[PDB]
Order: sequence, then structure tokens, then C-alpha cells
Amino acid sequence: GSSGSSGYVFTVELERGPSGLGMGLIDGMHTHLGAPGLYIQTLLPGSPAAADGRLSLGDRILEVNGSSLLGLGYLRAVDLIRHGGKKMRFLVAKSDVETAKKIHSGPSSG
Repeated sequence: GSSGSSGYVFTVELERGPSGLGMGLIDGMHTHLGAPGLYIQTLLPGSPAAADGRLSLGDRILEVNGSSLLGLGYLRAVDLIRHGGKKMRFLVAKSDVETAKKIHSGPSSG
């Protein structure tokens, strides 16, 4: 298939664990996606992000603790989450599988 058009967004309220959450976010630029913005790459086992379930690999973050992540340098974003708080909020959008594929082994061998 192909699929297109955006869908719906969903918030994620977690509590900064003893490991500081557990969301292997990476710059879309680093991932095959080659697109700007942060995206879920992994989901630690003993983490709240994972314990959540919703958070899926490839997911794309939008906000962090009510902090618009539109232009915020990867570092800045990482910092936000890093220096987050007891209550960590994230605005991720329900992306497709393909989106993740690019994040983790995209199409076309190579």
C-alpha cells in the first residue's frame, strides 16, 4: 500500500523513572526518515515510556512537558526531557509502520 494524510495525536503522561524514563529518541535526520524532528527509536524495558505501551517505535514527538519542539535543536529537546520533572508530558502523533521502518531498517536493502 501507500497510505497518507495525518491522523490524530495523543498525549503521554509518565513519571520520570529512576533511569530518567526510557525513550530512545533520535533525530529524524539521523534516521532514514531524513526528516526533521524527533522520533521514537527504542523503548527501554524497565522504563515508564515502555511501561506505557502506547509509545511505539518510530513515533514522533511534538511537545515535551508543554514545550513546543518545533525547531528546538535535538540537544535542546533532549535537555528538556533530561531536565524534565516528576511529571513528564509528551505530545506524540500516531505514525504509520513505514515511518518506523525508516527509523529501524527502512525500505530498499541498504
